[PDB]
Amino acid sequence: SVRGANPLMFRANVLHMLLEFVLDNLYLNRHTGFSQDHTPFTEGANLRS
Amino acid sequence: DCRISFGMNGAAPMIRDETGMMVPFEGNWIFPLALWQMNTRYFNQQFDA
Amino acid sequence: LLHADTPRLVTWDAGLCTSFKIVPIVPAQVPQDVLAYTFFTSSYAIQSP
Amino acid sequence: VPFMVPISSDHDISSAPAVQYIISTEYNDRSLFCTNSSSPQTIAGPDKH
Amino acid sequence: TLVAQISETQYPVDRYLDWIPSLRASAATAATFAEWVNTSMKTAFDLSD
Repeated sequence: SVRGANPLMFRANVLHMLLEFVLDNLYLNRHTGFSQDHTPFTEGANLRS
Repeated sequence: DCRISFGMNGAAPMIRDETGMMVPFEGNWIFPLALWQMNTRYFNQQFDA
Repeated sequence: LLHADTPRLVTWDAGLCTSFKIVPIVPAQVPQDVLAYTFFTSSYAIQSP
Repeated sequence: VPFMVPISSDHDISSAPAVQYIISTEYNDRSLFCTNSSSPQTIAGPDKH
Repeated sequence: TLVAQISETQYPVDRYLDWIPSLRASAATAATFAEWVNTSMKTAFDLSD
């Protein structure tokens, strides 16, 4: 069945899933730049772009 | 934090105090310009009349 | 032995550091027979978080 | 003489301003037979069984 | 002397226009300000360098 899955394989699958969840997130957070807020919504904070 | 609440079934609409009191659209208020700027459209609509 | 593919270690992300997103399942009840549309922020094209 | 009177409703409804200029001196709504005659009850506006 | 009146600097000067609203200039903001204070002086003294 295409709509179905075998339960005894659940853990195996979930595990591998988490493994990719990690692999796919292995990056360094890069810094971009800002601009001061020209409105009064915030007290002149620096919003990242 | 000047959240406004609409009047239901005849009751008058009300805006929130600085003290945390909901008052009706009448009397003498004190608004720092900013407030209007942040909510130009909404305030214009609710208060004008 | 002479030359093994070298792994790609350094990678950068300029976007948001999140893996969860909030999604709409059932649309809002607007317009409706009780709350006048002039109440909802969405009616003023206000962008929400 | 022209009078501007509200439509009675049978369910919670938001509220909104209304500017009037003419009212009578004594009851004159005896012409009224019934409101929301087919609903279980009139919640806002003149209620008359 | 000027810039110190729109940003938070520890330069001792008499502030006479503090009643005129102003945000707390960020480096970026202050900079552009300076550029005017700059060009205005140049064009006033006929400087081109």
